[PDB]
Amino acid sequence: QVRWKIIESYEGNSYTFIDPTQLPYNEKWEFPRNNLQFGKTLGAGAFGKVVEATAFGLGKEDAVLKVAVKMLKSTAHADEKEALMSELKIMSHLGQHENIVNLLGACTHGGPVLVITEYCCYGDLLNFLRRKSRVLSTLSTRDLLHFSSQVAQGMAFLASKNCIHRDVAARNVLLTNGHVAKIGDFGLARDIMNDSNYIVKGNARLPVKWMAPESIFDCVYTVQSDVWSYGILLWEIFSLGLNPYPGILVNSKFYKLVKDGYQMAQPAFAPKNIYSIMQACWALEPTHRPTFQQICSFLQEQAQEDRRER
Ligand SMILES: C[C@@H]1CN(c2ccc(Nc3ncc4c(=O)c(C(N)=O)cn(-c5ccc6c(c5)CCC6)c4n3)cc2)C[C@H](C)N1
Repeated sequence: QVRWKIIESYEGNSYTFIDPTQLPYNEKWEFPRNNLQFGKTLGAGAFGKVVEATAFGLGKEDAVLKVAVKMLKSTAHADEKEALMSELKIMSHLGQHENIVNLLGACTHGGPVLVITEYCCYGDLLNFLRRKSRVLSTLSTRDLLHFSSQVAQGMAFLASKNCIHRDVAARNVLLTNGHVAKIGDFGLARDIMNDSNYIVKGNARLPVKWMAPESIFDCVYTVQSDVWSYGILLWEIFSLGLNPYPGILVNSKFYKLVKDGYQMAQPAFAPKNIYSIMQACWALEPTHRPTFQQICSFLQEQAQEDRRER
């Protein structure tokens, strides 16, 4: 699966007392549907879509601002409504963080369910990288480090809530004001069917090139498997957005390689220290992978060194 999920953790640092899917919606998020003016469709998958809108009088400051609004398509049935509400329930439970696309409100009465989140004006990180890659201001190591750290903090936050992401990738990072990176559960805005990076596995479509071997082979999904995917994301960032495993098709030979410990070569713009993060993320043994907090800490050191020399 490609949506966010809360898991149970024992004798970990964080404890799951409740499953947010249960104990339904808190009507404190409720926002007047009529105070939404819809704009362009930002993206859409099989069951739902995300559209840009202006919201009037939203929040404590009740400002007028651009927001993103998620909603179902016509093809959506009961199963689809539940999953949307379930996504709403998780975002309301997680709480806020600077590097997550935050819940601003919802319309669950008087019409179709709408979920209102912060609008990220610059779009996805992968496109941004590929555009910067072919310009003639040009990106510097400090920018690439900042993206890396901001995503790492978002993921360290999720990990602290026993929440797994399951689709970490540059296509799934958004850039908002100041080009700050944010992550979120973007499935419904993702046209998975028409993105060839999602490979058909019988009944599912999975981002095979981003997935830890245990996720691919055992269908295991943990914070540690998210750490592997974050390493692939790092490789994307410091290659300025090449497709992972360049040239290498996804077929039985691909699986044997990753199984057997194959790892991508150092990207053009990764310092050796950043490549060492990638390698640590791609440890075959999941418990030998760093935590997101350890990654944050180490990236913090790389940023100060850059700030000292540069
Ligand atoms: C096609 C066009 C899309 N253009 C663009 C896309 C997204 C956003 N801004 C934004 N702001 C908040 C959210 C959410 O809150 C949210 C959610 N909560 O699920 C989901 N998306 C979202 C929408 C579409 C797509 C994705 C994510 C990934 C695949 C395509 C958001 N997008 C701004 C510009 C960038 C341009 C270069 N090319």
